[PDB]
Amino acid sequence: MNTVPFTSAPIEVTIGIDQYSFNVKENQPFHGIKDIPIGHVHVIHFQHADNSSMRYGYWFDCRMGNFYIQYDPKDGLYKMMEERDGAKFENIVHNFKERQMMVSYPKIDEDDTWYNLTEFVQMDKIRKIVRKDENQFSYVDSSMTTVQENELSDPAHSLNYTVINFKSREAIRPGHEMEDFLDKSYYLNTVMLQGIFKNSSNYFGELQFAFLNAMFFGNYGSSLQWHAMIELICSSATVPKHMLDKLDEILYYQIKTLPEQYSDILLNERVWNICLYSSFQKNSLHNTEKIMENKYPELL
Amino acid sequence: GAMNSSNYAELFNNDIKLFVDDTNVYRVTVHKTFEGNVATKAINGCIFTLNPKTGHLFLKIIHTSVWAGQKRLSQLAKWKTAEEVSALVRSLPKEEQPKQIIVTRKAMLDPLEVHMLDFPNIAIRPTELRLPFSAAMSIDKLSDVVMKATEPQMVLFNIYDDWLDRISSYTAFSRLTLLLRALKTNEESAKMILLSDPTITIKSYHLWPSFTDEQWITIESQMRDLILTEYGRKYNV
Ligand SMILES: NCCNC(=O)CC1CCCCC1
Ligand SMILES: NCCNC(=O)CC1CCCCC1
Repeated sequence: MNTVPFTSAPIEVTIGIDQYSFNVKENQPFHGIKDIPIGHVHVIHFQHADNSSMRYGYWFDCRMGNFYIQYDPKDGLYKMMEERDGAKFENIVHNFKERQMMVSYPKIDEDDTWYNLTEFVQMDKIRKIVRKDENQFSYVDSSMTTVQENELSDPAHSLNYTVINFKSREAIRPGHEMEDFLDKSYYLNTVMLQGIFKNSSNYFGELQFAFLNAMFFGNYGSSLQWHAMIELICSSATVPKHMLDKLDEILYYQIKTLPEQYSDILLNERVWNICLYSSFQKNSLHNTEKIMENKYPELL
Repeated sequence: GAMNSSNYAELFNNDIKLFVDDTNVYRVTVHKTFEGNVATKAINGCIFTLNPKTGHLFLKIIHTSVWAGQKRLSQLAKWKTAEEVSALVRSLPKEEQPKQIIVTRKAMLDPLEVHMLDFPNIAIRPTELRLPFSAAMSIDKLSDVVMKATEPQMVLFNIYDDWLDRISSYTAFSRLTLLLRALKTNEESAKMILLSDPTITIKSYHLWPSFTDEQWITIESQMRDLILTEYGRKYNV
């Protein structure tokens, strides 16, 4: 099980690791997180106690390198770095673990919440959405805009999600205007799945990554992407049955994990009412409709 | 954005624009079935596409055969309209193509937008004006060409006749909308007003009677009276 050590904690900060969160006081003796589940991507994220503006964090996979956190007093943030000296890293971590200066990642919840939220998410696909090729880990924060947001301004700091636009030539075959607008199956299956994503696993990976960036950083462009990718499936009359069943599971965990007090800003009333009650797939999302109706009957 | 009373003079500037009205595209007669159920029979319809500056009317006649074997006709009518408007635009030389198309109903926006994706520089706009273009089928010569059509057909008219020789397009549009509002509120009375005097005729190449300027003031006053009366007869006032 792997470890992300911290050099120190010079400023008071709430640190979150996946769905978990904990508070660290200013100059508290804290040297990181141990017992992290190999086999998943992970996210380590930060909200400073002084300035709740900018939630920020790092997506990483401990199989790809030895990563640690160090506060930078010039840029004012906790930065992820890679240690290339493996013997140095092990020695620092063993000495740190021996002194119980690290908090422990929980054992595994019964619901398998993180696995279910990240089932299709791969580091290699994150790194093509978040382009910083010199690092093995990816920085995201609350303010980063998406490529599609920028077409409607710094390209290096953008989220390169796949552009989905229902009133676009890519979405609408000349001569099939009514057909393709009212039934998006062409756009889902030929354009996006066969053409761009190659398979449904990559589609679901981007959908899950967008949701997690929306939830953990309040990233508005990521919320737009998550809803667009849901709406494209629900608005298609022809969807592989395995995809519908898997989508229902994906969304159920996302809705189950979403804080109840963030629903107003992170859930789009129009998309969800269309998807659950009006769309072609209105009857195909049984688990998602049930948790939505028990948890957020107001939105509906 | 939306077109309303504030930006109303924009209609008569030198940017080419078209109104599109799709209320009479899908029309039916109702008949009880032998079993006592209700059944509709479609009748010929039309798209009303109007340049408000010049009076040019592109009347696309919708023949009932376009509905044969089709489902959800009110929803198909929206996309058929948009298909025919897009086809019209593509048929016009570039310098005659509109910069804006204003739809009279909010349900035409998405179908027209999707059909006009190839024309990103043509703006598709709603309006908050409640324009009386549905009454176009109360104009006898327009109703006649629609009901006699045996096949899809486009017919070109000038809905202002020769008025623009003597009045501005703002005034001509105001006259047209007054006439059509009257025909819509009480068609029989409006038609009595327009034809009571048998010495005033409709030229073969015109839609409306050949009124002198003075007679148009009398006519327009009689139409206003009709509208106000009906609005009393309606609300009891
Ligand atoms: N999610 C709130 C805390 N949930 C825990 O089970 C304890 C935290 C977990 C991360 C490590 C520090 C203690
Ligand atoms: N536009 C859809 C069809 N509606 C009409 O054509 C109006 C008629 C007028 C009274 C007879 C039944 C309806």
